[PDB]
Amino acid sequence: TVRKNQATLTADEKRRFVAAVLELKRSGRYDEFVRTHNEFIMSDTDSGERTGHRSPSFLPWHRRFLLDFEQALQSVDSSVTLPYWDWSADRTVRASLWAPDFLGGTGRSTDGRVMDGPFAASTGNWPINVRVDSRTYLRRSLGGSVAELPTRAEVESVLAISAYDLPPYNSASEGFRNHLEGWRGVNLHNRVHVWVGGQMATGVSPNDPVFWLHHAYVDKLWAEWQRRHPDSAYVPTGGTPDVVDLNETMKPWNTVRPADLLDHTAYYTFDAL
Amino acid sequence: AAPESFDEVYKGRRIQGRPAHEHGGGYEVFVDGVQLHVMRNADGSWISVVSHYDPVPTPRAAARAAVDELQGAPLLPFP
Ligand SMILES: [Cu+]
Ligand SMILES: [Cu+]
Ligand SMILES: [Cu+]
Repeated sequence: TVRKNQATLTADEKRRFVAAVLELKRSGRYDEFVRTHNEFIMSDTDSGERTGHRSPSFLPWHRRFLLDFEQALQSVDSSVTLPYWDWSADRTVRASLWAPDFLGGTGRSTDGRVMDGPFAASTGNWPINVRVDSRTYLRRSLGGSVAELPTRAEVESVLAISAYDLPPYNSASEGFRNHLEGWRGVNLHNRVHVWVGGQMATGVSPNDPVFWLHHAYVDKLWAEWQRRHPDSAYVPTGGTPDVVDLNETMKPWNTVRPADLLDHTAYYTFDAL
Repeated sequence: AAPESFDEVYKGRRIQGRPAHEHGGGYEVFVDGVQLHVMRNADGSWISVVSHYDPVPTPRAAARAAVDELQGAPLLPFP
């Protein structure tokens, strides 16, 4: 129930994490997470209903999605928790994240195919099934489509924004949520997707297990923001068309509200916050 | 007020756009005759399902970005 920085995992932790992810893939459960995510990324729109993305609920929706995934991992190996990837610190292809004992590295230049680590197509253990094209292998181009990951300075500038979110509660908004998501400003979360490349740059981005570590760190930064701004909280707080208000339930679960997800400590803590 | 239609061969592939599981979709894009999911952001930029975190100014730019992403691969029809 402690989420740790990936860079600190022990050998046994890396091994049990990899094995639990590979077993969810084998059993077919993994791909339904990919499919769920792609349906929301394709349906959430700036002028209409928006729940998982480009909206205030981006943060509690991904918090609950990651909890669903972590619980599924724990059903395979109850010792496993989601690690997080602090991409402001671990910002090169030589980060141990990308070593063959963890997520494997970048893809080759010819077709972007990942050639090492447990998720390489050659293993036979990571078919890409839920996809938008004929390619069935994990792809990445670390640092190919954008030169640099966000820096700590840039992260700090976003953490300093006091308002959680602002009308019109979409990709055009000012405030914390949209600057963290990245549609405005220096760009944190979106730019990391673009920096990894391959399936992480697409609507079927959970095909890459780094998805979970990226979102675990985005989730950490929300928790950091709450600490800096104890007088700020989720908005909107009632009656907003197309947007999940604080006490409204969210799809697909329908049984949980942003209000139920504001305090992460009800589900996990961090190694250091 | 939708962008104009277009039709060209980009890096050997035919890309088309026209004004018209997912959303509304007031504009359609195709790569070699397969529909590509695209979306318009509030600021007027566009993205597609194969480049969803990387806004480009126009639907033709999104189609070209998809051809770049696909590296020759056929597109599968969306949902
Ligand atoms: Cu997402
Ligand atoms: Cu979309
Ligand atoms: Cu994301």
